[PDB]
Amino acid sequence: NLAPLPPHVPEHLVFDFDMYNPSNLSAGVQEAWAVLQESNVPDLVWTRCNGGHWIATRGQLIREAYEDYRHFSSECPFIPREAGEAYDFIPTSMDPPEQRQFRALANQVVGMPVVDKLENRIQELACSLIESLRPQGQCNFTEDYAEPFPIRIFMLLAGLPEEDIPHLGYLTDQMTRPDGSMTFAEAKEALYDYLIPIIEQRRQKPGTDAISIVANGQVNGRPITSDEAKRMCGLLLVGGLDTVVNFLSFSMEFLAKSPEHRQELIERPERIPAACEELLRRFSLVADGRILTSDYEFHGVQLKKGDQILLPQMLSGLDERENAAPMHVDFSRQKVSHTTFGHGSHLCAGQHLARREIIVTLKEWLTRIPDFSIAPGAQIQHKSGIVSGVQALPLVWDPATTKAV
Ligand code: HEM
Ligand SMILES: CC1(C)[C@@H]2CC[C@@]1(C)C(=O)C2
Ligand SMILES: [C-]#N
Ligand SMILES: [K+]
Ligand SMILES: [K+]
Repeated sequence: NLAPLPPHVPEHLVFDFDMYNPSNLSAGVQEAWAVLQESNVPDLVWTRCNGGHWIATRGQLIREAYEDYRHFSSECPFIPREAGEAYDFIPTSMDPPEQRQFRALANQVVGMPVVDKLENRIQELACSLIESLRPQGQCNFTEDYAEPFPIRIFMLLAGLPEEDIPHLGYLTDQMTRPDGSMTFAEAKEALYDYLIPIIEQRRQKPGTDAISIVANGQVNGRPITSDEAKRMCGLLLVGGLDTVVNFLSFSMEFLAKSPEHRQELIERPERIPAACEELLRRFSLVADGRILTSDYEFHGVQLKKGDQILLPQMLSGLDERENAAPMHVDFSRQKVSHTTFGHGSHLCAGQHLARREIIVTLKEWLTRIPDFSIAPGAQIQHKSGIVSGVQALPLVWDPATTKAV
């Protein structure tokens, strides 16, 4: 389904990649995206899919564009254009310096000191979930751990009832991996309609939860408006309900196939933070982008005002120019180069929370369930979009080889 090639785009730069359904998806989603890094593909290409847009395919270009907000604006950061135009989340839809005071507030509610404060609850929940699954000798990891672990931590931090999880999970899915069942705008509005009365309640009677803190925060010497609070809280919900969930599944899928990697971490758990970084590189999963603020020649390519450019965070660390043998998982790489949490002013506000959840998962799962595998004859399917993911991950193990703590 191909949009007519714009007059300014030369034909040798055309490469019709579909970010929502890449042709090589059966090989794994990262593998499917890595077709953009084969020798037949220029550094910067135009796809006619999804309305037509640029794709930067090398880490150097991706990093440069994320730094240059003057030319590459976050005002319209999603493909297709309809989604990007409807996108108004805070701080992501803002460029510097406007994003700054909102980002500071975001750091207050999902940043480091908050992680350090909730760390006991994070540890508690991982141990509880895993111990409950342990005697079963099987699970569907996506529904049984990857979802409830980070999502329940988020709902705890946000002071939201766990019964709202299915609905919010559906809406966030529609924004990052659309079904066709609803436009981005309709999904976004449903999320907003959920938040609107909660924000008003918590402006009236403030709590100490993330929503209360955002809704009662200060911007530019004045109170945050109910609208601004809604737009930021909406982003926090999307940010809290999708990426870590899907990332955990890619990592656990890998570990299920790699006993030697499991033992490295069990025997020398001080290597776990580096392993976290390497898995974040290899199983990177986000791809959003920017819109051109003006005509601009970038690496020899003429970009036009209003052109969209996908700058896949996923691709920087898979670029062989950034990491040798990029598809190999090597916990001992001297430098794990990646932009998995993004780059520039919008570098993920939740990255500390994400890392903690990952490192807790690695340690606590491998302690109790050191030996496990993918269920016999199970076909693991990945999905692709703004955030890529694992559809289902059936795991099996012999309970006799497990340990309670
Ligand atoms: C492995 C897990 C995660 C990954 C890979 C990831 C990735 C990213 C990326 C690539 C961006 C930048 C998007 C852009 O530049 O347009 C971003 C932004 C953001 N993320 Fe995450 N993230 C993760 C976990 C989390 C968590 C747990 C939260 C908690 C709510 C969170 C909240 C946010 C927020 C609020 C922003 C916006 C920052 C800004 O625009 O200034 N993220 N994330
Ligand atoms: C691209 C993102 C990962 C980043 C945080 C959530 C997300 C889906 C956004 O809308 C901005
Ligand atoms: C961020 N998600
Ligand atoms: K390329
Ligand atoms: K917009």
